Amino acid sequence: SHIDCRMSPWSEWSQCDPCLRQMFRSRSIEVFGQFNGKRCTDAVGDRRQCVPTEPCEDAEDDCGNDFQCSTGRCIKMRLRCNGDNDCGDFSDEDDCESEPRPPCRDRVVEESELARTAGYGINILGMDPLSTPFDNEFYNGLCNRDRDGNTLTYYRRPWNVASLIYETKGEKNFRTEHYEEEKMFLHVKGEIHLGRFVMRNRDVVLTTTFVDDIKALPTTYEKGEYFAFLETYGTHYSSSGSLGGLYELIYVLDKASMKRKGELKDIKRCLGITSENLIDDVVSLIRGGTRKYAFELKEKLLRGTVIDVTDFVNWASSINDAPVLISQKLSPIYNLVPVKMKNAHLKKQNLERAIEDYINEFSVRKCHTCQNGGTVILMDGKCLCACPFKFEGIACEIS
Amino acid sequence: SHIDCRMSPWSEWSQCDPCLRQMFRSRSIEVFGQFNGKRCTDAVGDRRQCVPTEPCEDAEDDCGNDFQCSTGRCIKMRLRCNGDNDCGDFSDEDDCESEPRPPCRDRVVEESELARTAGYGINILGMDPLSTPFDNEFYNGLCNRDRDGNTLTYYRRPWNVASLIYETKGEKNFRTEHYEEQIEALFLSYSSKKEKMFLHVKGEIHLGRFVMRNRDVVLTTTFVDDIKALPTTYEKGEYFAFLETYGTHYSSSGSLGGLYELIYVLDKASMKRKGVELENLIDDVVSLIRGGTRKYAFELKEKLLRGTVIDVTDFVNWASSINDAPVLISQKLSPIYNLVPVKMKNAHLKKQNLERAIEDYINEFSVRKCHTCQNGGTVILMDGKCLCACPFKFEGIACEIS
Amino acid sequence: SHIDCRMSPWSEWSQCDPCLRQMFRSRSIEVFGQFNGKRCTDAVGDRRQCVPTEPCEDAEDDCGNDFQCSTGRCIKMRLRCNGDNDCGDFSDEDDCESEPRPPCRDRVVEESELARTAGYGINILGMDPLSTPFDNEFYNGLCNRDRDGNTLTYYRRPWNVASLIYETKGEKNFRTEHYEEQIEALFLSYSSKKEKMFLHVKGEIHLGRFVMRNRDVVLTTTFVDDIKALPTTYEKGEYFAFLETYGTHYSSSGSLGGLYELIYVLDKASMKRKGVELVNITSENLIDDVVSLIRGGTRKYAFELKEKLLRGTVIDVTDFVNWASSINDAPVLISQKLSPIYNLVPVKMKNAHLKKQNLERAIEDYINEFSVRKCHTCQNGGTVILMDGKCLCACPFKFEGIACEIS
Ligand SMILES: *[C@@H]1O[C@H](CO)[C@@H](O[C@@H]2O[C@H](CO)[C@@H](O)[C@H](O)[C@@H]2NC(C)=O)[C@H](O)[C@H]1NC(C)=O
Ligand SMILES: *[C@@H]1O[C@H](CO)[C@@H](O[C@@H]2O[C@H](CO)[C@@H](O)[C@H](O)[C@H]2NC(C)=O)[C@H](O)[C@H]1NC(C)=O
Repeated sequence: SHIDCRMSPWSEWSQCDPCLRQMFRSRSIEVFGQFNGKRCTDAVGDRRQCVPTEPCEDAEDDCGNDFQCSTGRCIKMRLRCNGDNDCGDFSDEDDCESEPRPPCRDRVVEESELARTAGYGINILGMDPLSTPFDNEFYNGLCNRDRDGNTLTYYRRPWNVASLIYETKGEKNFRTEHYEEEKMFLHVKGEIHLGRFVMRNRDVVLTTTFVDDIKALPTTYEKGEYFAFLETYGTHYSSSGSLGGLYELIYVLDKASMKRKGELKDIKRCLGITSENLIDDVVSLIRGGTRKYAFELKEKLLRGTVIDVTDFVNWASSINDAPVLISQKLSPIYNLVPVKMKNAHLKKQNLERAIEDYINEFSVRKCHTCQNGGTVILMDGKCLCACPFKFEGIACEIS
Repeated sequence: SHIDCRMSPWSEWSQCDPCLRQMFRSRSIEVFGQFNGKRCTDAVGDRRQCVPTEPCEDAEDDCGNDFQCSTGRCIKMRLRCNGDNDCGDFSDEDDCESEPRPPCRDRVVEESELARTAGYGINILGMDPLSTPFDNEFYNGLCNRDRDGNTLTYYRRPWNVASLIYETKGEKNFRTEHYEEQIEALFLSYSSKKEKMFLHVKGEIHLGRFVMRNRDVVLTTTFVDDIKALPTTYEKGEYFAFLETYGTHYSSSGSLGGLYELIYVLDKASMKRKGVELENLIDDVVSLIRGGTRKYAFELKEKLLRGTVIDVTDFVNWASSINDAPVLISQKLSPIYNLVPVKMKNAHLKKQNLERAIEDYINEFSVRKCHTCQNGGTVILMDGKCLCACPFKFEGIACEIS
Repeated sequence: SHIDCRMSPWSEWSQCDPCLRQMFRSRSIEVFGQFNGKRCTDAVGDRRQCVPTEPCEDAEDDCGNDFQCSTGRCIKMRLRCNGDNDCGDFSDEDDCESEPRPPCRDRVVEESELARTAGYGINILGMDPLSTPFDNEFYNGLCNRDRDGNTLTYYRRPWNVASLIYETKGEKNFRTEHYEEQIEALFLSYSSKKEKMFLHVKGEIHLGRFVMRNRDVVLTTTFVDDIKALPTTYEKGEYFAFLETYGTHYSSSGSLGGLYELIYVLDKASMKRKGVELVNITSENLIDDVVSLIRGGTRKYAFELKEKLLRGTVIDVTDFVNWASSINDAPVLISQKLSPIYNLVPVKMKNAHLKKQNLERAIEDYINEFSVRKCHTCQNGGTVILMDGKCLCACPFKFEGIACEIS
């Protein structure tokens, strides 16, 4: 049967760490859950506030030659009269003596909907409550810019974006492969690429929240607190990626079932069925584009219309409204630790430890194998099995 | 099992290099892991803040006979009050009290987006195009111009662009091959039926061709500042970070345009044999379109995935929109290190190190150090892991089965 | 195996060029990287800053009684005060404040774009046209008006272009060939059906020829400056970069025009084959291959015609005329007479002859150094092609692969 959560008490309770004023704790989680059994919900480490064991050492260094930005994110003093909110709170612009001289002194340029989102954090297991640690609204007082050819609108390239390239690149693929001696496969893939981005490797400007949480992390391997940070910002960020939207469909039969369910010439005529049912529940995936267009696309195609070229074009236009990531290269978020931060490298190593422990703990091997065979899966808080090869039950108990 | 990725140890720390106030370590990627081995997402470089051993030998230097802007670029005095932005800045222009004589002296002339974006940086891995290292708003106080041609409008050619012709070409190739064979006959007897058709359609539009000046080039202030920040001692991770920020090459010339292609292939067979001694089907269709605006490109993508003969109006609409959204349909690569300016501190040493960094980057991300495909499929170095693909029935994460 | 490309060792460093503050190295391309080896993208030459070992022998010269502009060009005094910009940045005209006299007395004259672009630079490697090295905005104080001919608009012929004649020509050339056979017959026996068709169509339009002036020719300031900024010693990479930015030749004459072309070929064969050794075979193969090309003219008409051309559709002459008329707006250099770019290196310049010779030699080495000759042979005698930094061959038959290694 399903297995309920199994847990341990906190195995440790720390000293009242000097700058933190907390007695942190560590516990363990023994079994999240299995076969849809009751997930665990407790934190893998508690903590307690406490009067600190010693005076805090932060003694924070002022910006000095840099502008004394209200949030402490020191900036080139020239950026006080930026007119550009290089400080976190316009205190640059407010401390300018009403001497506006914005970047793109004469030119007209906008801010990209996408570049604000560029440099997505990613939990390799999930997704992050704050999409980016990058503050993609810094410009260092430049106005590098790219043109959307679809509108001739210029957008500023925010300083963390080392490259931005809008590019129409449509791809579509349709494949069928079928043997009997017996199998059938049908595949459809549709990629609407929209643009490349690349993130700067150096001098990145982060959100004040992120550097505050880096100050909140101790130089100790505060494993549970490091995990709490990591779930705030993911295991990696994306340093390059392709944005836009995609859809994907497959239809798969036995070769004998293909000939009965079939005429392949009618299937092609639907590409370029009304008497059949089993053609209806094809696999379908849509990502990006405004949900209305994806819904009506599904409602037509699952009812087995021919391919509505106009609905596909309308969804592609909707991708301009609701773009999504198509592919990325990831880099671990510890690379974002500012090199001048106190104990920066130590915190970076403790982050690498946290990452490795994250992988080690949430590997599916924490749960049992299925009661007969097939695939074991981990859902968040509980494992399960799936066995589509004519097996059944929450553990594939039946075949 | 598959083999997960693996990495070397870290190097020792470098010395604490002056001015940059850091020490560094290096860590080669031993294996990416074929067979869907666990990815190596992790950084090859490490760096730590350090108090330097000795005073900073300043990277900054004087510009005597040249106006030193607020950006670090020093320009000939003739370019002050030139009316053009010659520094990525207006420190050359905001000072100006009088006689802002523009070098295009009372003639109408536009910017060209072809010129502004010309010279794209390129990562040789995947040929991914990148922002141009050149500053294409600098005109050296000249007024070289040519016509956009299809419209009778002149645009000003930026100093970094030595040529930019606007030749209209249209090309289109259409090829079809079809084969059917039947053979009938140890004593051996045959019944076999084979059917193959190959249909290949590709068409090209050329918008123009640029060529880059390569001596006296003027580069973005960010790019030269990043070269200043680059360490002299070949800290490989920092050089790889630079190469990924800017790519390893720039297009020193290329054609802008737009492209589309369509392939249809079918093989169908019924093979049998008997003898005396003492069905499979594959179809695939792929349509690719590059450049032009979304609407027309994707409408053609639909109308080309259909076998319907396209309306020439749609083709011409896409062709026109290619002027709005061209693609670098071809380029000639030049190594990015040639853009490293002479007359800069350790510039030649940095060039040496950049060449070594490009070598190591190509090697360190070589698929060559991934295990073979089982059935000889094309081995793919994806992000941090290796795999292979096979066209034949042999299939799976290494084509292990069939 | 693939064969990774290979390069020479660096040459020795040159001496420091006393005026150029620089020293240089050369590096031959030993092997291009056949069979999709490593690409040899690395630079053929390298240069290093040097504090010079001796004083510069200055590159400036005294033009004497000639006006010496803000740019290095020197011009005869009468060209001052022309109203025409006879030098860089009107410096010949900013030298003038009173009694301006345009040689186009009492009239306005159009600037011809075809004259402005005439004298295209050319690189022999793909015959790509580069920009004209000529300064076609120099009239030398003349007002030679010519008609556009396709239009009555009169334009002032610039001094460099000795002739621009709208010697209009139009051509259409058409050929079709059709061949068909049916043949019916240890030993081998076969019966066959065979059909061959070829169709070839090209049309040319000529808008006119330019002839560049043999003598007294005035060049752009950047061109002459780039000849000044040249090592005087032979320095493979520095002259190669010059030829790469200007081309090894210029059109001393050329015809502007437009061109379209359509090729259609069909080959169809049917074979039946039976063999006996001291088998029965049936085969059908069809090959159908169509290519359509248009060059010049405005995109709208060029592409509309080219699509209507590619289809079996009969072209309405009105659209063909609209394209041929738009060729007046966007011509293409359909032909040229090539002169070596070093013939533009002006006599009466410091080391002029030596730089001529050095460019001659650099062009020699450039032809040689990027010669496909040193690629490996094709395995099936297909055409070896030098790509950017890698070399291969292609073959049209069933023998196929990156070197046609299989069939
Ligand atoms: C040699 O092979 C021929 C095919 O490869 C074969 O022709 C076939 O004959 C069938 C009747 O026996 C007929 O139904 C089928 O259409 C077919 N025809 C063609 C054009 O392929 C010949 O009969 C065979 N020769 C002998 C002597 O058996
Ligand atoms: C030359 O071009 C004209 C214009 O396209 C063609 O004129 C057509 O002539 C046919 C009869 O030959 C008529 O049926 C059409 O109505 C005409 N069209 C127009 C617009 O007038 C003419 O046919 C062409 N001739 C040749 C030999 O190609």
